[PDB]
Amino acid sequence: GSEFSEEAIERLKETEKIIAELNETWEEKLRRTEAIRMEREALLAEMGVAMREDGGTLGVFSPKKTPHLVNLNEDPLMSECLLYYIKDGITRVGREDGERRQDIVLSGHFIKEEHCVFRSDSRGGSEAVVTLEPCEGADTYVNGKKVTEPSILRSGNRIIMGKSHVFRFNHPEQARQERE
Amino acid sequence: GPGSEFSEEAIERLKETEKIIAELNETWEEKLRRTEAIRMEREALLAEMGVAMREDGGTLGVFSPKKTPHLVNLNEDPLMSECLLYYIKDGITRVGREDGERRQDIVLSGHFIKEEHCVFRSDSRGGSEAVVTLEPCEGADTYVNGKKVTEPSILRSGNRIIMGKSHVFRFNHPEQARQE
Repeated sequence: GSEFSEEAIERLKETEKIIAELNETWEEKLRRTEAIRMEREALLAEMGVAMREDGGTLGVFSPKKTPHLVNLNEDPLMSECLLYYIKDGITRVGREDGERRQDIVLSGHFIKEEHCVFRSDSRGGSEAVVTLEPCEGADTYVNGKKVTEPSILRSGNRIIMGKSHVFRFNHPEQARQERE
Repeated sequence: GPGSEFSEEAIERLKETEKIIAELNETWEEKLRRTEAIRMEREALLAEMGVAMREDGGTLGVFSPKKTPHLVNLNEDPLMSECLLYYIKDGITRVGREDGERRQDIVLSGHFIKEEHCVFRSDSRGGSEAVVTLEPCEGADTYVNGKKVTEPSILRSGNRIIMGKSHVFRFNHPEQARQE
């Protein structure tokens, strides 16, 4: 076997490359992982927390820049959140099953497996642009009007999903611009 | 011989590299374990603070409390000064304006809020259901369910509290509601 020496040396060379690539994969992991803790540090005091004079946790401000949904349903009994985030990118709304994973899972006889998606885009670098893209078969109402095709949502819009969920869409930075 | 020793020498080096890679995998996963747990501890702090999170990728939004009395803000402006949610816990919670020297816990803007406008009192004995009364300050308009409150009055879940004939909050007591 006159080839053994080259055969061995090649594998080692490959292996030297592999290890530096294996070391990057971890350095990559740890990096996002810390950056999530950069984001999780932020939420702890981002929209913000009121405090009582005796140092009590007192409140929650709604986000000041990022678009959101406030729940309008009357009772506290909500297994749902009082406030949901429309984070930039896509937000998917629907049922628990998990044939395709939802970001906002709701209860209801009239919420479809996939119900509707929010798309959020700041391509400009300026204010985020939020569309409501309703899904086929799914009833969603903005301001009492049935929507069936993607539309730009504005601060104050009222969104009803199925028969059991009603929301105020708020876009603080959009309203900061159009009102000031 | 030497030739045979070199073969022995080189091979041990590969077995030591195999170990070094196992060690590499090992300490990286250990560092990753330690670091991800800080994030998960902040994510645990955030759950206690009432944020909703899925396992992977975290943040979803804010729950209404299911054990604490609290005010939900019904005012619709995206850029308002006040909180979306205020909690009402044991002892006193004060409502008024930020300029007045005495420190207010809950601050209401507008021309019609008095420095000291009203006080919330929650008392709980060993008997761990809060009784929440609202105490008006003199000269300060507070109406509960359309009824002017002119002296300490018990609040019940569902009550509509208006301040300065401008600020609307819904008072929830998720633990009083279960009682019935």
